Formats: sequence, C-alpha cells, structure tokens
Amino acid sequence: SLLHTFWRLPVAVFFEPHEENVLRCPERVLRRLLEDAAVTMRGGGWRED
Amino acid sequence: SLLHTFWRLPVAVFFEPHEENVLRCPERVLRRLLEDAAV
Amino acid sequence: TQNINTVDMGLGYTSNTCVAYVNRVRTDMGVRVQDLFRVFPMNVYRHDE
Repeated sequence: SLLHTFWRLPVAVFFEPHEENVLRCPERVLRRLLEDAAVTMRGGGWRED
Repeated sequence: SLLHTFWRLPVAVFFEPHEENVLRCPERVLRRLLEDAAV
Repeated sequence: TQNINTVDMGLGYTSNTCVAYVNRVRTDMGVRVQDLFRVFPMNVYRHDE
C-alpha cells in the first residue's frame, strides 16, 4: 500500500486530423528566405549539362 | 509560425503503434538536429 | 434424488488407505521455469526505455 509503480497509459495531448486544420507559414521572413533560392535555382544547374 | 488547428481542446490518445506515431522528438533532439542541419 | 445418511461406527480409524502404485506423471519433471510477468501483469518500471 506504499509508493508502488504500475503501468498507467501514457497520457499525451494530441490532435486528431481534420479538413480545415492549417499549418500557417511565416510569409515575410521564410518566403523571403525562399525568394533568393527560387531566383538562384532557375538560372543554371539544370542537371542536363 | 505556429499552426492553426480546428479542435481547440487537445485529445488524449490510446497511443496505438498500429496507427501513425506523432512527431515524438523532444526539444533536445530538435536543437541537436538544428546543429546537424547547420553543420 | 436419494437422501442417504451415514453415521460412523468406530472410535479409532476403522478404514485405512495407502499410496501403493504409480502409473505415470502428468508433468514433465522438467525445469522450464515459470515467468513472473503473467503472475504479476501490472508491475512495470518507471522509465519507459
């Protein structure tokens, strides 16, 4: 009747999937870090040379 | 940066390995993988 | 049904028996040791790993 240890279920707060649960993106920093990569991967390096 | 989910209150799970597991690396492994993707 | 009634008719032990003959064994006389996990199906450790 003392401090023993048993197998409780591991409680973890999660989220079941839905159709309108969106992953929002930081536009003004991460798209503007993607901007220079998108403009620098157009010209050259086509893997056909 | 943080996402927008529909169900505002989070759910306790059975934690079936028969289903898909849920992104189970803690903040230590996140910061370590940040260093590994850096160097 | 048939209600029968028996009353003893002797002070001392009037009926003797003895373990006399043995045919076979049901067990194996083996050494396959039982497991403590099924006889205690609730106890686990604390750390999950």
